[PDB]
Amino acid sequence: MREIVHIQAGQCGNQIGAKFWEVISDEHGIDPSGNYVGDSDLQLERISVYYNEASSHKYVPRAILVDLEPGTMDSVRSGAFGHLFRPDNFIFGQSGAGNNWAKGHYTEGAELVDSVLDVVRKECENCDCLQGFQLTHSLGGGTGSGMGTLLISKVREEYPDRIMNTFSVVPSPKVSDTVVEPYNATLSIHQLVENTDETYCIDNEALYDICFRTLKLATPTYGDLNHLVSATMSGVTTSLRFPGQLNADLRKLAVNMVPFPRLHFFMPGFAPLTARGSQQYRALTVPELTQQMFDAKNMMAACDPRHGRYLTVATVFRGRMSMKEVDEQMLAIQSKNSSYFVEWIPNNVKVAVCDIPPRGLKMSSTFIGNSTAIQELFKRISEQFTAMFRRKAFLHWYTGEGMDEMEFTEAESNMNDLVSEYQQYQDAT
Amino acid sequence: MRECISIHVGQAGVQIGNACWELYCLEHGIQPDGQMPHHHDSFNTFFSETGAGKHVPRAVFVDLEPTVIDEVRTGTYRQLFHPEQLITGKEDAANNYARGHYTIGKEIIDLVLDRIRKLADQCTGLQGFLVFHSFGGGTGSGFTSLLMERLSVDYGKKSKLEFSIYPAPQVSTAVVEPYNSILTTHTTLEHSDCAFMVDNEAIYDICRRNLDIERPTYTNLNRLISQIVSSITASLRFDGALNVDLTEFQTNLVPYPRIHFPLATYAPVISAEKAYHEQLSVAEITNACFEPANQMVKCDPRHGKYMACCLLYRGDVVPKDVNAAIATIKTKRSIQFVDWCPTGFKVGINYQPPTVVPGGDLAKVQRAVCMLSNTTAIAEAWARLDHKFDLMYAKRAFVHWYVGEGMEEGEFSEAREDMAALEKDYEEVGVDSVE
Amino acid sequence: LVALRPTNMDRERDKFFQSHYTYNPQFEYQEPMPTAVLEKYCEASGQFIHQAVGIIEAVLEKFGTYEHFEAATGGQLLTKCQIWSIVRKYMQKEGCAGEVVVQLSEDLLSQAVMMVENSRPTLAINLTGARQYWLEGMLRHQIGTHYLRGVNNARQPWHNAEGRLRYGLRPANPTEEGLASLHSVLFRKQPFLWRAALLYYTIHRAARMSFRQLFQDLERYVQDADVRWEYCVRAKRGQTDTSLPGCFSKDQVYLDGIVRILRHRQTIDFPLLTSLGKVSYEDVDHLRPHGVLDNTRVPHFMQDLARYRQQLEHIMATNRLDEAELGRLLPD
Ligand SMILES: Nc1nc2c(ncn2[C@@H]2O[C@H](COP(=O)(O)OP(=O)(O)OP(=O)(O)O)[C@@H](O)[C@H]2O)c(=O)[nH]1
Ligand SMILES: Nc1nc2c(ncn2[C@@H]2O[C@H](COP(=O)(O)OP(=O)(O)O)[C@@H](O)[C@H]2O)c(=O)[nH]1
Ligand SMILES: [Mg+2]
Ligand SMILES: [Zn+2]
Repeated sequence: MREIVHIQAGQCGNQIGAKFWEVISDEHGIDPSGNYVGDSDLQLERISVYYNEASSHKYVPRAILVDLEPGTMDSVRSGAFGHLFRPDNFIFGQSGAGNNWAKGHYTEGAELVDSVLDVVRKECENCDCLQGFQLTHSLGGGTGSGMGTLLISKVREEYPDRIMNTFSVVPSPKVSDTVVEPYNATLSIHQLVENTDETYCIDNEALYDICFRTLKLATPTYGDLNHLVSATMSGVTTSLRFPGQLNADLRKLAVNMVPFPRLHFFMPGFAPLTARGSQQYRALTVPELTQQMFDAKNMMAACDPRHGRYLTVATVFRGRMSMKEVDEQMLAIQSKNSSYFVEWIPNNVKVAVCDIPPRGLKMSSTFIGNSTAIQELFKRISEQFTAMFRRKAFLHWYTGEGMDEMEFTEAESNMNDLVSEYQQYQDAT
Repeated sequence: MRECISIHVGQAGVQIGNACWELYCLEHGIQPDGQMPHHHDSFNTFFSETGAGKHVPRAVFVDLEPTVIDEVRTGTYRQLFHPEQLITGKEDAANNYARGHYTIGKEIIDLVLDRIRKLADQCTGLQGFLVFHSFGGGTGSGFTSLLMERLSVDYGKKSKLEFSIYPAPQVSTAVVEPYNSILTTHTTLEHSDCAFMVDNEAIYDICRRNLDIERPTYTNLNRLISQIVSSITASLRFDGALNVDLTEFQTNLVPYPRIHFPLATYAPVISAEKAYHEQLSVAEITNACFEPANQMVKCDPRHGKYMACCLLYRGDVVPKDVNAAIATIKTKRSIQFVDWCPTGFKVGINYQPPTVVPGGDLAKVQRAVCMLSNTTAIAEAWARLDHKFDLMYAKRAFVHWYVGEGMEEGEFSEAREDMAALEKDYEEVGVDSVE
Repeated sequence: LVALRPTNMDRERDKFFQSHYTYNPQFEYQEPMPTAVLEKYCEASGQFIHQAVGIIEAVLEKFGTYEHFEAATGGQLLTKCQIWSIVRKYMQKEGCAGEVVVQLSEDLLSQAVMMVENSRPTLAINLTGARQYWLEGMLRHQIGTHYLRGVNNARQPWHNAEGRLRYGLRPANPTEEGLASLHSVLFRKQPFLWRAALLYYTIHRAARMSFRQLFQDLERYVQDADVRWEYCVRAKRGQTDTSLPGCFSKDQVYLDGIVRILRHRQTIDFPLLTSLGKVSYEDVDHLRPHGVLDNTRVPHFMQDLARYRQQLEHIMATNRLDEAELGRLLPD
């Protein structure tokens, strides 16, 4: 019950999804062929939430892989853990978004969004009681941004009651992997703050920093970053895919973390993060995890929390632990950082506890902080957008697909309004 | 022939019930499959019996998320419960009162009431209701409010006892606890005969200090609350030198229609290694019960006055010692009842000692005492919740979920007015009389 | 006031209003009527009528209308929450936290009434027209004066009727309500004794006038029909057929007490006066030798006694009750 549908847009979304399904299959003991070879019945007691039991006793992920260029699709298809996706799912086009948002939302996307929605509808009717949607996409790449926003708008039209999750890879502050990424970011954020329940902001910069310093890895390949994001997502969903002394569901997180309709952008975090050698020289206790999760050097979003306040915080543990210990740790961490939390939300730590470790550890933890610091991020992007709009640079590519300037004017105004709201609530009293 | 059904709402209720029914099945020598290889009948009051040697509990486990109920169905206590009772929803209230009282629970409330009616009509001397429900969870608050209103509509005058989990002052697992608490209190204030305040923080404290376990799981808190419940019902379920029925509870501990929130307390709670080195006098355990560090609600009794107390003893107890100990307690000044209630005790004695659950944490004792005390200190606790509510309402935080789920802001304002009125009543009663 | 609050006050009010103030209320009461108390207060005094009018005119000269006086000096109308907050702060300040039950009501003919419900003290506060800067004063009146005097009095040999006779006590009033009224306006910036003065005035006229006439007469000082209705009923408590002249003169006690206490303030020991209980200012020397003063409570606002006396001077000045005028009024 409470089945979840997985959508993967853009190249980053698809790669993250490949690693994510690898992780999930490892969790439930699923062979690459798609048949169960596990050992613990609890794996199958909720196997339906992400998988569908196809006949002859096989399992197929409830995935809907979307793209506009067959390259990465074929890469996924050929590689291992690709032979179990249901082959009818791989929707792809030929033109390619060309790293443009106008193509990804108006011209090219309008031709595949119908087939995507049809497969979505088939999967929805297949499920018993739909729980919600999780969309894995970028914010820079044209396909990800444009087509994901279009799909979100259409789905919200057809399912205004379900819950919506997005794992959007926000552009990094220092580097810029693309050139027009401010435009894509602004338009995508406009659509998201329109029609999304929660948005898990991530930067590649923070993941680089974590893989470098904390994990002591000088050679971070994209496999590792995607592995980290996959572990975060698995930690988010294990609260319902598994029994727990204090269980959680996606709707619980949405209610707890989203005080106002618009302010629903979360920065995630994971713990423990130990190098290969520096592991046996540290104790794995709940206080250690809790103290690890609260610092700028372990936030997967490149913005110091100290510059603002945590509006709300959710914390999902795993593995066998003692509830009193967790409560004591949360009390201490809420006490000593009193200036780091908003005054008018007393007891602002949502807690959930699972019963199964992330496979290969004693106990783990996932942090989901809805703070005001992220305003800086938007601030940054907004400014960049403004600059690249003041000269109307690159404007012709977007204008040529039917979009016009007033779109950009409205989107920038909307983002500035959002930043104003964040600022207002940060200094509320 | 004095039956009493149990209704467990929400995850907290279901786990507490797991503990409670484990305890019962241990007490009456009942195997997990309902078979059984001073006693009377005794078990008839809680266990109904079928043709074979198989007994089944009179419990109705209702939830909106099938996870915990599925754990129950898969646990060692699978054969026990009547499978029709284990009512499971589809999508839990997700810590939202409106979902748990207007949208979702509205679609299985009828099935729950139907099973309740079947179980009631199969009984003859029905005493009353035991609702095991938390206070912060959405299902708990909303569904319990709905169910209490429905039962009060159906069963006009019968006992209705709740075991709420009062939200702690400093440890809060939820984020919207004030909203659920205020709403469920405004609703249940007109229907619940007698609630039973218990908190997790105080039980953590007790487990750390007295039992000397530094890392307790919810299993331990559940075992303690189950022991409290068993001490409450031992009068019905056993032969005692001075028995007491739940109607006596509601008559004694409830001076006014609204002020019916007594907090629990249990003694002795000592580890197995510290079982010796003390003879456990009944006067000693009475003093332990009145010790402000042993209460199971984080409220100092010294800041208020005990409007009423009810001490239920069990084991090798002799009434003269109880009389002497209570006289001594009345002599001391730090325990100051209200002037207008000169008789502040109900005493009950049972012959059956408490039984220790194997694999447990406590030690085999010969005497035990559970105190249910209605005081005025609890009033301050409401203030705290009120305060929290005010802040979280001053910014209209989280309001959109409740608004869009079948509720209005005027309802929030009305519930705030009601809580203010209750606090006013507590303050007014706390004062002394003239002339 | 419960006994003399007409049982049909609402039905007669609607009648009065709906007739455009021409109807004479025909009140009825819970039987039997307290005949003795009615007869005791059946005659109005005019001793201080010019002081009353002096205070009323002083207000209207400075503020134009009562309506503006009320809003400008009184502060905002209070919510229930705000009332409780101010009360709680007061009780703690006075050291009598947890002693008195507080109740909120709409059906009080005054701001508040201190009672003995269930043989226990009860403060009933009128939520209708409760105001920020005024409410603190009410608490100084009922709790700071009536309640503290009451508790102190219970400890004295004259704690009951017999004790009063035996020790030869003058009545508690007008000293009681005089002290309470002065205390209500104690720390205010514009401490005009409007309520006292208008009550005194209304009773004086009530003795001569029908209800209709009395209601019309008051228009000159206060416009609000609801406010006027209150003052008229208070002045005619116990009157059945209000078409005839007649009054309940009890509420004249406030101004009567004020004038007397202010006149003799220099020779009165205010802490001692409160400590001795429900006693006249004139009985202080008589009763001082026989008072038990170990654990008697003096209000918080009397601790800085120098300041307390300054406030009394400020109250006189404000209300046009200068020394010379009090001297001529009472050449004692
Ligand atoms: N004493 C005790 N309390 C528990 C236990 N498990 C959960 N709780 C309480 O449950 C509260 C969480 O809200 P719940 O009432 O459980 O919510 P729910 O029952 O899952 O129903 P929903 O709100 O719809 O999810 C916490 O505040 C805990 O205090 C337990 O094992 N023992
Ligand atoms: N975390 C992560 N991000 C990626 C990965 N590959 C690409 N990205 C991000 O995805 C963005 C490119 O979007 P992409 O899907 O390739 O372009 P599109 O075809 O127009 O949607 C860049 O900003 C990258 O930062 C990856 O393996 N991991
Ligand atoms: Mg639940
Ligand atoms: Zn008075």
